[PDB]
Amino acid sequence: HMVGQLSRGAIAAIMQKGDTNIKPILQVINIRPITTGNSPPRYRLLMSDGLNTLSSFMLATQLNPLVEEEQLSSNCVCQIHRFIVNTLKDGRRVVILMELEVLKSAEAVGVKIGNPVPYNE
Ligand SMILES: CC(=O)N(Cc1ccc(-c2ccc(C(=O)O)o2)cc1)Cc1ccc(-c2cc(C(=O)O)nn2-c2ccc(Cl)c(Cl)c2)cc1
Repeated sequence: HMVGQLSRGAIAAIMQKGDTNIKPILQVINIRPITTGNSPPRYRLLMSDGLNTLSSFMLATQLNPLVEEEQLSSNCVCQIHRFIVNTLKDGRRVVILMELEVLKSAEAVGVKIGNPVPYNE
């Protein structure tokens, strides 16, 4: 029952209720660098809770080594221990991941879990 490994409903919680105390378990679907220029890279993540995906996650720069040393990569399952929500001038919310754990490596999971659908706002 693989979707049982993920915090189904956590993305709605974060976006609808603004719940910041949960420590949800999410799957990384994709990771991409953003254009930064003369400052450290920043990574944007498409994450799943098993029900929804959400594309507006960003990694705190302190966690960059996780991506660069390939421990945090597509398909891995993570627990988020600390995150902040920030809102852009245009109204979009960005979820900044400040502390997380990898609970299962990409290589140990191997696939996108379930069939999550994009969260709409
Ligand atoms: C002002 C603000 O709210 N920003 C977030 C933000 C807040 C806080 C910390 C923060 C706090 C602590 C730390 C840390 O420790 O690192 O970081 C980070 C980001 C700045 C910002 C915003 C947009 C981008 C960007 C660019 C590119 C690109 O090129 O393609 N795309 N985006 C982008 C566009 C839309 C979304 Cl929904 C997302 Cl997730 C990213 C980029 C930046």
